[PDB]
Amino acid sequence: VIKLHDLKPAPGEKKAKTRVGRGEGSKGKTAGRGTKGTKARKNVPVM
Amino acid sequence: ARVKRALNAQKKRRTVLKASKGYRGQRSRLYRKAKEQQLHSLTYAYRDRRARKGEFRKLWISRINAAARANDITYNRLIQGLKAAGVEVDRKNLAELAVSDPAAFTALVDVARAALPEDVNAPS
Amino acid sequence: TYAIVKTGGKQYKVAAGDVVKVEKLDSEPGASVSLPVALVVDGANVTSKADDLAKVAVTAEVLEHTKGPKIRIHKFKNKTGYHKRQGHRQQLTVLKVTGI
Amino acid sequence: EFPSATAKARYVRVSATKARRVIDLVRGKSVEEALDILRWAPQAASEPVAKVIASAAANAQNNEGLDPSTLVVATVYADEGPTAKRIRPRAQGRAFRIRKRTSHITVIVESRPP
Amino acid sequence: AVPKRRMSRANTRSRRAQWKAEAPGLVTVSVAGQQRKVPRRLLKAARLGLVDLD
RNA sequence: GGAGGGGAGUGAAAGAGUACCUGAAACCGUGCGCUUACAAUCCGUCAGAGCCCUCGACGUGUCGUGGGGUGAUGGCGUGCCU
Repeated sequence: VIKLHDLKPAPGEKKAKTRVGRGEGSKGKTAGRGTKGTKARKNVPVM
Repeated sequence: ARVKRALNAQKKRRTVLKASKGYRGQRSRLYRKAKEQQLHSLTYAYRDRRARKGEFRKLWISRINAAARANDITYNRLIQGLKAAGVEVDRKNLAELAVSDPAAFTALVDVARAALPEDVNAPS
Repeated sequence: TYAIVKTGGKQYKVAAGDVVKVEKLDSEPGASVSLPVALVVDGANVTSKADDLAKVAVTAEVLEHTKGPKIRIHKFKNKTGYHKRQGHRQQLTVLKVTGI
Repeated sequence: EFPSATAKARYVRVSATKARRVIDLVRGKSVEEALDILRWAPQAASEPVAKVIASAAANAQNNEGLDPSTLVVATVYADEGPTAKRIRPRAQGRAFRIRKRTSHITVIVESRPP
Repeated sequence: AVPKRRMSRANTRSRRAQWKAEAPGLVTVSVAGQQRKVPRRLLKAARLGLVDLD
């Protein structure tokens, strides 16, 4: 008898969100932006 | 849901501060200085674990050389004679024999002298 | 009398009754093991010839399997932000020598 | 162990270090000699400490019924009490901070054999 | 000149230990019968009854 | 003198006293154990004599698959971040 606690998502259907700027272990002090520059602050337009 | 940062930080702070007991000055009281000193201490421990084998081998070599020279033989000639004779006792137990059992060290010196070639400087 | 016994790539000076920590051996506690000998010193005369050593062996009983001290490793390099925490507890066996 | 009695003066309006300077003179001495030393001590912090020591001696003599002739100042120290913050205006419009410190004085006298 | 660095605990305590008060020396005196301690500087004054003794 | 406190009480608790639930860290004391006044110390780490404490076994103190605190002395050792 399937209950409410027997419901699980499909294998690999959920993925953990990557949180940046949370220490040098995963992505720290830069959040994958490199050193300074235009791209290091806001963005660069496509056109 | 608002989350307070107390417990998560206090855990690691307690571990780091406990690991830094016995240090002098700020290095045993304040978490930041204690963490810096922890980095330095663990790096020093990692390096000294590697260097300790060489340090102890040097001490054993010194003791073996002293004991061998007490028997009128140099350390290098004694080692070459021991290697030629086939005795496989390492330097740690050689130094232990020298310190504790001088008669065994004298016998080993005799067998090393026996195993050495007649003219050590010969091109052989 | 005492002898120098090779086990686990190292040599230990032991006699009858000594307890010595040794690198892990595949033996259940309470069993018995035979180990080679690098030198025998019985009284005064010293046995050092290779074939005499091969003719003799040291029998010891395994007391228990234990673990070494906890070793903390924290690799670090300044101006880099590189850290690497790691731990290690070496496995060991406790051997009581029964005779030579 | 020895029988003993204690007294406490909390929120004494003297700084802790100044009280400690006086206190360090009467550690381990008997009650009478400590009282005379504080009486002839040339410090204004000696009056509160002498009052605490006298109160402790009276507590020992009265409530426990101990003989005052055997009393000895065993444990005595001064801690820090709440401090109030004031402001002293200074040259060129800046304002500095003035701390009005207090202290707590604890004395434990005990009866020791001659 | 301003201090370039914060003084450590050891130096601060070592120099702070020199700020202390000395215990005056007391000698006995006999006034109105009862014996009590008075500094030797005030011996004559106590004997002439010029010092208030609580 | 008061402030404050010690007895005595109320309270289940006064380690709930109108400075009052829980009472951390910084900072300041008191007591005990070790160490320190011929010594050039990123203040730690690896060896390590001595002293004190503690867990077992056997005697009267001496070792042990012991554990702790402090550590004379030797080797090594140019704080963290951008």
